Amino acid sequence: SARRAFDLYFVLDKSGSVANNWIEIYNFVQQLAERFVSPEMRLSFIVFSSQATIILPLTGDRGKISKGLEDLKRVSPVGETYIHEGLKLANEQIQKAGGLKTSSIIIALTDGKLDGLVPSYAEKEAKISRSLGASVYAVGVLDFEQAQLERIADSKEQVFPVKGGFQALKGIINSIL
Ligand SMILES: [Cl-]
Ligand SMILES: [Mg+2]
Repeated sequence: SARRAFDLYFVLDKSGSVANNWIEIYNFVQQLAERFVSPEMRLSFIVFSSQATIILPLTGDRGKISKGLEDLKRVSPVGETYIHEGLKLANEQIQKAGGLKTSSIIIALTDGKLDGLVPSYAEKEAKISRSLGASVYAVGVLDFEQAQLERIADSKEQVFPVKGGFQALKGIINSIL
């Protein structure tokens, strides 16, 4: 089919710094998983704090997606911000699904407040994402670090604030196309 199939990987920050704004991260994902969820699309739900976890493996089944959203709702944000581990679990599923032979999109929800080695590990891991043929988007939360999100996303054009709401979602939907 001329219609391009898309694999969407949500890499969600569940650290302590976003604990009071976790509803904003869930709302964005819940809105995106229904407003722009055409057939032949597949989604994955990944969260990260001090450890990364695949809450929803890559699937297009509407039932498992719905149950993945229910699991995101019960998430208790706490811990460090190891976004490279979250990106790494997306890269593992991308390579498994076919790597360069897939059309994979990574959407990271975070405040970009990284510490220690995570800035370099996150930038390196995102380059692995781009080497696998994936397009990386960064959706900033709270008073997010714009410069940090630009060094992770493909460009400043792929960095958007979550406060933009439906307009920001639409901008990301039009950007994916
Ligand atoms: Cl934190
Ligand atoms: Mg954080």
